[PDB]
Parts: sequence; C-alpha cells; structure tokens
Amino acid sequence: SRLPTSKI
Amino acid sequence: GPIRKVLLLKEDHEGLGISITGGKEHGVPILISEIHPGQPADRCGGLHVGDAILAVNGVNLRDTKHKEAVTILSQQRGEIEFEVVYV
Ligand SMILES: *C(=O)c1ccc(CCN)cc1
Repeated sequence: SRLPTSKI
Repeated sequence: GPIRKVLLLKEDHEGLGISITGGKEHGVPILISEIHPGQPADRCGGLHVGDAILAVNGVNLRDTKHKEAVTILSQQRGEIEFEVVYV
C-alpha cells in the first residue's frame, strides 16, 4: 500500500 | 520486453478502464495494476497488468509523477495510441 493507486 | 504500440478506442462517457500505480517519486514507472472487465482497455485487447506506460498519443509519461500521469491519461479521448512495455 506504500504506492498510490488511481482508477482512470 | 519489447516496446509495443497499442490502440485503444473509447467514447467520452467512460474511463480508460485501468488502474495505475507507481510514478517517478516512487522510482517506479507508471504501471498498469488493474484492467477492469468490459471497459476500453480490456476491450482493446493489447494492454496487460504489469505493462509500463511510456507515452500516450505521443505525450511522454516517462519519469512522470503519479498525479501528473493521471491528468495526462484522463485527458485523452477517442482513438488513443499507447506506447507500453512489459518488464
Ligand atoms: C472499473 O472500470 C470497473 C470495476 C468493476 C466492474 C465490475 C462491475 N460489477 C466493472 C468496471
């Protein structure tokens, strides 16, 4: 979870 | 792997249908972490989880920060050409 995730 | 060009078709009412992770501030390229079922990336057939997005419609995504990439990718419309590589 250290990295960001974006739904696009 | 090899650098690939992949065409995606979408209309203005929908998103790309991908989740992305990474970005320069994390020392990771912009990576596809999810392909959502039935949405444009899934439908186009040539984009895969684990692909790094190097450019979209000739707009560079190399060494972009996470949110920079979100703005660039979400601005693209219609017939969209991805430059991707699977590592
Ligand atoms: C996102 O594009 C997305 C998430 C979940 C689904 C399943 C719908 N039940 C479709 C598309």
